[PDB]
Amino acid sequence: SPRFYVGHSIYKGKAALTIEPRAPEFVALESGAFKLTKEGFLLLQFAPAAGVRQYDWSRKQVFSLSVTEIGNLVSLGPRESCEFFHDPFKGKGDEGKVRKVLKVEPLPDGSGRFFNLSVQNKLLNVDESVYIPITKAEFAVLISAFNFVLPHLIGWSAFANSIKAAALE
Amino acid sequence: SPRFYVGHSIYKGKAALTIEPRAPEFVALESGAFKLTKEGFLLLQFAPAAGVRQYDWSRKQVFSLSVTEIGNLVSLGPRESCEFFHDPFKGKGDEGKVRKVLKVEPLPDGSGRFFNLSVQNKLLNVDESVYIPITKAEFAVLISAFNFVLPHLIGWSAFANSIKAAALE
Amino acid sequence: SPRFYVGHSIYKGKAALTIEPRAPEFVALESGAFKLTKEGFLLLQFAPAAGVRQYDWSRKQVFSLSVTEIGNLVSLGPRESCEFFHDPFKGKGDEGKVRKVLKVEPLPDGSGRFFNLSVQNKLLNVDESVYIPITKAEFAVLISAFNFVLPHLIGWSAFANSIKAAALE
Amino acid sequence: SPRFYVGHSIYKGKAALTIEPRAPEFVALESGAFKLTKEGFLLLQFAPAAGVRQYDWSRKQVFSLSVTEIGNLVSLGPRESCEFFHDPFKGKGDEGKVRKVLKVEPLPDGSGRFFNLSVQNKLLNVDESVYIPITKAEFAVLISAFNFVLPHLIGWSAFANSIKAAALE
Repeated sequence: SPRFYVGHSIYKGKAALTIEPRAPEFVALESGAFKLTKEGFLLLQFAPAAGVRQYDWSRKQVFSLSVTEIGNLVSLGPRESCEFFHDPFKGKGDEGKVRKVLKVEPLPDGSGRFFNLSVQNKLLNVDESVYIPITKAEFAVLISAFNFVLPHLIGWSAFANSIKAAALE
Repeated sequence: SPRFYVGHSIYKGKAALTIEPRAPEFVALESGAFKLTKEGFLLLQFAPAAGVRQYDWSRKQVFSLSVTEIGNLVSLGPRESCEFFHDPFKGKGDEGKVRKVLKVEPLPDGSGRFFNLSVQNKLLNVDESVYIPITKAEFAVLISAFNFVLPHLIGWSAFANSIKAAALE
Repeated sequence: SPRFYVGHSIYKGKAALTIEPRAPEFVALESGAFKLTKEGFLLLQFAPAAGVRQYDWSRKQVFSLSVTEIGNLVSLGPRESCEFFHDPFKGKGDEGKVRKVLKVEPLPDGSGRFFNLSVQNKLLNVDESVYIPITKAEFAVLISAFNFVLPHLIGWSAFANSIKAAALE
Repeated sequence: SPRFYVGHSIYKGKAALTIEPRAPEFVALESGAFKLTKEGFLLLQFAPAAGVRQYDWSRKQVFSLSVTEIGNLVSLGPRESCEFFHDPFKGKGDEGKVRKVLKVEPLPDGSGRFFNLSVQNKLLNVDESVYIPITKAEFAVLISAFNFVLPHLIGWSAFANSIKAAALE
């Protein structure tokens, strides 16, 4: 059960993006079965360029892509955009004070996708926005990886790789 | 061989849907080999809304989606519908008294799919029908999960993950 | 390393088809590494109907679908057909005496595929031909299963599931 | 942790191509976690025909296909080409002296793809170029295998097959 850091990164002129999977959460039932209590998701980290081959991760902005949001990305038409809005303090007394918006847009010549994360603190009059262009080839890698990971994020791999053993017992 | 509860759920205004995979069944042969005697399937559970963030699972209706039916869903055209009819007491002396019909339809503006389960007891003059709208993004998650699970439901994962070991022995 | 019989079957009015995967073959090298010496394939068995819910497997005809042939099937256009020709005694002194031809054709109304296996013994003036219609939904199940199995048939799953362990050692 | 040689080969009249996966590289951290330090890739080896059913592997040329390049291949449109340029001695004092170019083109009648590797040593006035035609069916096998392997090359399979165990511990 060793930890594996396997972020997938895209490095561009003005920004970098790293994408890391996060496992679903389970709880143990009295019977000893486990129940999925939280879906997995993907953590996106965006950082602005800060120097030659260097990005300022101290100023990174993050966004947690849910299973449904991954579904949006893997089904985008060639001229379709999607936009996701998250309040990181929903529930908590800081609700409504910060909005994170991830937008994904087609590049105007068909050559790929434009990702934008904007993190907006209205009371503080600050919008921190990071853009990164993603080629069609890079986006295809994401589609493949996203389709791969979805069954794991919803816990179905746990079901899948359990068939071979349970069938014997 | 611990049990894993990993239902995938979609919660909407008037209804909820949870989808749970079910493993194929095997029997042990004299030689010690195992033979697949029943394909796996997906169990769909639909429940009508019953209160704030609450659904009446005591009034749930269920439908067992076969491998072939999953195949229908993963191959639907954008304007195509499919409809499945099941008699839950086929064979048994209650045959013909109850019909369950699952219909899947395109939403009229291209924004996703409409699922409907209708469970009809004619002798009792009752039709219990639950509808739930599924966005294009949510349906894409299902397509990915369904394509993932199909090889497991037909027992081919058992073949797949056996290659690495048998090859040695 | 127990044996698993996991044929996937399609049963129709006049014929049945069962499809069984077969593993690649390896040899052990002096160093202890293994080398893939034969790709895996799929074994198709066709049988004509012989009675109520019964097929005459004693008169079955078989065809071994190679990796490349699977590739043809998973890339067929909607109006495209493919046809494969095999001599089961190529090399052997019976070469040229028996031809097996598998043809896969679109159904004229878009509703699926028509599979035909014809096994022809010219010296004996016999053509034994079995046809089976496959719905779009059933064909979609095959496409999913075929795309799943291809990496296993070429031995890449062996590479894939070895990463997690070798990385530690 | 036995080594597996599982190159996938295509043998044609004038040339052969073999494609072998290569695992990502990890390093062990003090905590005992592992960190991915180099993505996996695919090694392509091209050899010109040298005799009946024989190819001159002593004159082979090789090209390392990155994850992003695999992404290009799996997203090619039917009339689209892609071309990759590599300097094998980038950094090293031999930088700029040798260029390897892999080009992938549609065949003019829609029947598949033309792969070309050209390895050019300008100071030596030599261009060694190997071409191999790939049918639509053979290319489909590659697309399936490439989509399969991508999540392993980026280390996400390591994440995937770790969920089942970590969840318990």
